[PDB]
Amino acid sequence: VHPLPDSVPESEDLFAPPPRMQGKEGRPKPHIGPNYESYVKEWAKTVGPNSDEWWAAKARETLDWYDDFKTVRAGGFEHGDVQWFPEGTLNAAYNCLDRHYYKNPKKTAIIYEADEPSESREVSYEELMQETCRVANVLKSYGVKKGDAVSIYLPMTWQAAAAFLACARIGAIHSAVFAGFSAESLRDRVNDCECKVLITTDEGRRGGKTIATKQIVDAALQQCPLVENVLVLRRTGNKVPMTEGRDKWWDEECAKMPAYCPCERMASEDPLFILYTSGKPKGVVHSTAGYLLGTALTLKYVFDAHPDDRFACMADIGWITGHSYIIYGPLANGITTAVFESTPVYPTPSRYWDFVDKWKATQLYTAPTAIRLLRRMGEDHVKNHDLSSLRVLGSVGEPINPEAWHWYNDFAGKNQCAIVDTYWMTETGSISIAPLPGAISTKPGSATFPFFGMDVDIIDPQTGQVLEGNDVEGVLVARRPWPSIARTVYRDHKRYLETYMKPYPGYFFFGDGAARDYDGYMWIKGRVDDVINVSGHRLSTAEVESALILHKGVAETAVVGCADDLTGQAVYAFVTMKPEFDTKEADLSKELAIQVRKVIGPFAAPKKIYLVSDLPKTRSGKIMRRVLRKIVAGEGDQLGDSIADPQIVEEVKQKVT
Repeated sequence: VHPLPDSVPESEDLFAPPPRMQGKEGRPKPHIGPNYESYVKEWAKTVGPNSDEWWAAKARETLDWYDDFKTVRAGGFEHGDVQWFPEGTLNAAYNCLDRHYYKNPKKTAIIYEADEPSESREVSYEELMQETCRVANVLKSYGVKKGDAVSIYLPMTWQAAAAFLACARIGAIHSAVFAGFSAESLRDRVNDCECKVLITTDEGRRGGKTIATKQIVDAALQQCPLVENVLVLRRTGNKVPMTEGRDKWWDEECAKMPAYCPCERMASEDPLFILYTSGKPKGVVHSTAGYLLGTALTLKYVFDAHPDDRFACMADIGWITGHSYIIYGPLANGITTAVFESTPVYPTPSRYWDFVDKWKATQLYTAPTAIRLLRRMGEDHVKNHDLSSLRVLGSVGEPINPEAWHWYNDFAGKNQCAIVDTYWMTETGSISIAPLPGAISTKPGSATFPFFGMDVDIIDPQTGQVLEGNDVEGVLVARRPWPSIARTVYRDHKRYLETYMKPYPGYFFFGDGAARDYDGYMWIKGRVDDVINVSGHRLSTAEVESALILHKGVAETAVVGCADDLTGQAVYAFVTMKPEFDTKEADLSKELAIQVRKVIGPFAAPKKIYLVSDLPKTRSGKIMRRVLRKIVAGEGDQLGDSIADPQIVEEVKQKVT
């Protein structure tokens, strides 16, 4: 097991857990706290030679079992025979519904925030359980048996959770297809899993717009010879084509069925679901006990969930984030979870914050792209909200840039929430690296430290060897299986082994580069700068960038730091001009430096300043500051990469050279 830091010393780059995460002002005392060493003390129990005791206790405390397990773990990466709690039997729907309904039937399971705010409402655990049971009985009437695949093409209405959990209740293997997918993408996933049954809607609604799901379904199913039954949810009631025999209305089928259904006794390692990635699509297969446990534990510790919290994950159930942090994680824990059907700016950019104040959301889990869009829309939509019910603000998707991080921290959090950067993928099942909000001091853009059960290291790809120490960079690997790791790729285990297990034998290969900084913090896809120290002057990329943007001809700018034998660190700037601008190029690099000095002072000049045609960006619009930083460090050849306009990196490489 790779040792973590003994301690993390204080510094002006660390954001210590704020009062709401200290059990102050009436907030729940955090599960893990109050400092780095408290996280390490508990985490050390979850990896290494004595961790079976911790995992056996956590599994028996977190989940209800029909049969106890005897063995904690077995198997490994080499052959893809990972086993957790193998002799145990349980049911995911029993753990997400039944046991809570028996304790408090009227507790809210789902906050359904409809596309039109006026149509939003609460769904009790009882109501959710009854709809799940009805749908499960409908599936059984179709002949769906334990182990059969069932495709789900559903938009973000609360019944999506019933659809998922009905498959789980009877031991079917649900395969959720994102409701924005085209007919060809839907077709390819429905064929590959060989399901005979599809659950979908007549239409979806999102951002005041209609998604024509049934129209798309009909197109795909023309090339899907095995699908015999389609269960159609009446989300909008508008006229849509229905195929006699094949297609049946959700409401009419469920009305024939009783509102209870027994739970199938599933082995820990029976498959729970297939989820296709977005070569050809691969069905990542997750089993039951270990996946369910990982999501329940991660939701509890990474977001410091307590029994009455109201968790708002603004993702989609078609992706692993929705599987894990809308449905399975929070319902396993018996709390309230949000199914959010709209966009961040429908009807207005105030939508997230009205939501948070209406339901008193205690945690929010969103994507940097939504944060960037709300920043673009301005402070008026957010600054006069209350938002104090929030304790933790989480980030998921691409690694976040400091500018979105600070906007999140300042405006959504009002500098009173812990910001939880999370790193994981469909194949890890649950969050792999993230701060525990009550214990870890944060750095903008950094995932910090591995979660319980995660033993990660950094490998030099040019040598294959583990890199020891802090301030190292390479590719991220995991030394041992964890309970929620994916067990195979559906009917293509060879692809599972070659992709994840072959490149670094003995390790799980995430596919991402990472850096471990001098404090031991993890930096997925590279370190990103926030405050840079040029000759004892603490300047932020934000300060420098907004000084540059004052030049009336400047369109976009991104600033990075790098070591410097004169000023300790130095500031390198990349600037793009607006097209209304014609002015020799060197007389511009001299004109912007003077402009930065006029605003910030003589020692705030960037050491170098590169005029480029555009900034390197991903398809989401995110500026690739981490790449710009590596290029300045001299690692343009050690970059990697699948994004927007690869000529720009070569352009940027040519200008810095």
